[PDB]
Amino acid sequence: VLAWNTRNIDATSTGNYNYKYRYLRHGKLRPFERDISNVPFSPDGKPC
Amino acid sequence: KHLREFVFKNKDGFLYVYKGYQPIDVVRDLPSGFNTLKPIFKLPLGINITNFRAILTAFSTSAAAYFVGYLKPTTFMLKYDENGTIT
Amino acid sequence: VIPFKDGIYFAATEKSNVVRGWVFGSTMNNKSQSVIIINNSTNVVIRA
Ligand SMILES: *[C@@H]1O[C@H](CO)[C@@H](O[C@@H]2O[C@H](CO)[C@@H](O[C@@H]3O[C@H](CO)[C@@H](O)[C@H](O)[C@@H]3O)[C@H](O)[C@H]2NC(C)=O)[C@H](O)[C@H]1NC(C)=O
Ligand SMILES: *[C@@H]1O[C@H](CO)[C@@H](O[C@@H]2O[C@H](CO)[C@@H](O[C@@H]3O[C@H](CO)[C@@H](O)[C@H](O)[C@@H]3O)[C@H](O)[C@H]2NC(C)=O)[C@H](O)[C@H]1NC(C)=O
Ligand SMILES: *[C@@H]1O[C@H](CO)[C@@H](O[C@@H]2O[C@H](CO)[C@@H](O[C@@H]3O[C@H](CO)[C@@H](O)[C@H](O)[C@@H]3O)[C@H](O)[C@H]2NC(C)=O)[C@H](O)[C@H]1NC(C)=O
Ligand SMILES: *[C@@H]1O[C@H](CO)[C@@H](O[C@@H]2O[C@H](CO)[C@@H](O[C@@H]3O[C@H](CO)[C@@H](O)[C@H](O)[C@@H]3O)[C@H](O)[C@H]2NC(C)=O)[C@H](O)[C@H]1NC(C)=O
Repeated sequence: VLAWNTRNIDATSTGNYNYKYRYLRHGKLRPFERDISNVPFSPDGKPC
Repeated sequence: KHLREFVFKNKDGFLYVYKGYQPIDVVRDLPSGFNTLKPIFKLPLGINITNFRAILTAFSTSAAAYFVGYLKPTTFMLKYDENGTIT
Repeated sequence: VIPFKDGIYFAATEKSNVVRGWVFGSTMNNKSQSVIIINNSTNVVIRA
């Protein structure tokens, strides 16, 4: 696992908001899973 | 004339595929016997599989058939012959 | 549509090569990634 700082590359003075993360899902992901779906989330599985 | 066999498993982001076949003379049933399949693919797809569909051929018209079963975490003993073939 | 249930066995009896391939996925539509595996009689082609 390798990582480095990119403050002078990716970050911007106005805020670089071109990167996203997931925080809501009906259960956790499996190892090495690319869940890249993007629909409205509902706390009890309903359409919204 | 021929029976084709495949095994599909989705594990650690990889789709595993095994293949094998034999000559047949059956019309409607599923021939009994013993045959060991070999690995052919290991695809780093990283995708979520819960369903699948078969892709058929259109004619304009003989009959054809296929079969689906399900796999389980089951313990097996395998008998290897002198040449390393499972019999 | 047939459930995958974390692993399947598939077989087919042929005299005219009717079954050519399979599609594997979740919701089985363009709202998510899925893989198409086909024997197109000249090449075996796999795409996700
Ligand atoms: C692959 O994507 C499919 C998208 O449909 C996921 O299927 C859904 O998985 C959940 C979790 O097992 C299934 O059960 C649901 O659990 C929530 C938990 O609170 C519950 O509220 C729901 O009522 C339901 O029980 C859900 O039924 C299932 N949907 C379908 C159509 O089968 C699938 O889990 C994804 N695979 C992986 C490995 O994440
Ligand atoms: C696994 O090993 C056994 C060892 O006995 C193999 O059985 C024998 O394999 C040979 C080679 O095909 C068979 O044919 C023989 O070829 C020689 C070549 O000069 C010939 O002189 C003999 O008269 C005979 O034709 C032999 O019949 C066969 N023995 C028996 C009892 O079947 C076996 O084939 C090996 N398995 C594989 C998949 O190679
Ligand atoms: C997956 O592919 C299907 C193909 O049918 C997509 O469904 C179609 O989506 C369009 C919107 O992009 C729907 O509206 C259409 O808009 C055009 C714009 O000029 C209009 O000319 C059409 O008459 C229609 O209004 C279209 O009705 C819809 N088709 C169906 C059967 O629902 C679907 O959105 C695709 N999914 C993804 C994730 O791209
Ligand atoms: C069955 O699968 C084969 C293999 O993909 C298909 O034939 C292939 O078709 C492509 C384009 O139609 C042929 O040209 C290729 O284009 C790409 C574009 O970037 C290029 O990078 C390749 O170097 C090549 O130029 C390709 O040569 C051709 N291959 C063969 C063996 O025919 C075939 O069309 C498929 N059959 C059907 C009904 O789709």
